[PDB]
Amino acid sequence: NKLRLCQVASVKDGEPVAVYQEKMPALAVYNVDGEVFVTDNLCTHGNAMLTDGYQDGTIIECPFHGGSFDIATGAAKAFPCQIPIKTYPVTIEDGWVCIDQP
Ligand code: FES
Repeated sequence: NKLRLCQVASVKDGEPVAVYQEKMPALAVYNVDGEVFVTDNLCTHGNAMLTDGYQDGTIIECPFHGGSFDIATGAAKAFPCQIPIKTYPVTIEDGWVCIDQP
């Protein structure tokens, strides 16, 4: 069923949270205008973590190359990002950010 990632309270808009859950690839947790989204953290273009880049609303920019993704959709937006980031459907369970065990 569900995997707890981090407390909802820990995720501020503009400051994504790296979560390393033992079943999963590195994960990134975001708050966009008060709502939570979860993506893979490893950039699809290289060896950088998206939680070390720059959130601008629904856009997360990679710390390298100027690449970017849409947090909410997974879309690769700014070049050189081309392969969409994996996203996960999010549930809040008792104050925790959760995703399904996949
Ligand atoms: S490693 Fe993220 S855009 Fe190149």
